[PDB]
Amino acid sequence: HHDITFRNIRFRYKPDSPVILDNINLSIKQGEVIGIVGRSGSGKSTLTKLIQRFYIPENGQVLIDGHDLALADPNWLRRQVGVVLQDNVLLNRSIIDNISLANPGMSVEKVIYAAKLAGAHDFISELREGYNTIVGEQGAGLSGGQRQRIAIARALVNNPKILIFDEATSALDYESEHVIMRNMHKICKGRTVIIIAHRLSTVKNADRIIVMEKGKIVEQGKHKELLSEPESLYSYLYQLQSD
Repeated sequence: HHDITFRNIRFRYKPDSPVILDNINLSIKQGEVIGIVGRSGSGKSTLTKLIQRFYIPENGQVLIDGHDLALADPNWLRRQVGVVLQDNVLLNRSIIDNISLANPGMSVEKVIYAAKLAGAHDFISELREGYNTIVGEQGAGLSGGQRQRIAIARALVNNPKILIFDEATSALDYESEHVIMRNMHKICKGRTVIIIAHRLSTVKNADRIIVMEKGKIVEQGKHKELLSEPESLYSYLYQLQSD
């Protein structure tokens, strides 16, 4: 049973504009953890935008659970997917308000549980003002890696069946990165997960890696299989990022 299916997807952003996704066919099993890699501008984030029906393909179908998103209730869709956003923790509002920024009146218990999964609860709990701390530089002045764990907590708070990690746009501090990687199996448990990976190493242990180039899936498989394919783009990108 595939939680996410693309059939012959063709997409461009505007009537005259270039084709960004070209005959995308992909079927992701429930619970699979998938890494998506490739050069800048290869269409990685575009693929994830279509999962959320932020844009509509000119050809082909996106299905979640066998449900064509053309027909699906948009409120149902918003509830199926949690996205770990970059640069979206609002400095002028509380930690709890940043985590619950979808159903304001939702329980402190649900917030704390998401924060526990995300590896944020412990540091929030040692702040003078706790969850009521104003995130920003005058309030508690959290680090980028602390804000990122808050961003994970937000994505998780409504228990999404699909979790998408947007591509990292900043390097995280050691302790945050360590806590997140130590907690990934807990974060991902029971969910279908898509990680758009800036650094290939991030997704080495994903179930499958999808390699995009110029709007096409050119390669796909486990890390070791992709390295075994002669002259693979994956091997080339790995080589480029190597010490």
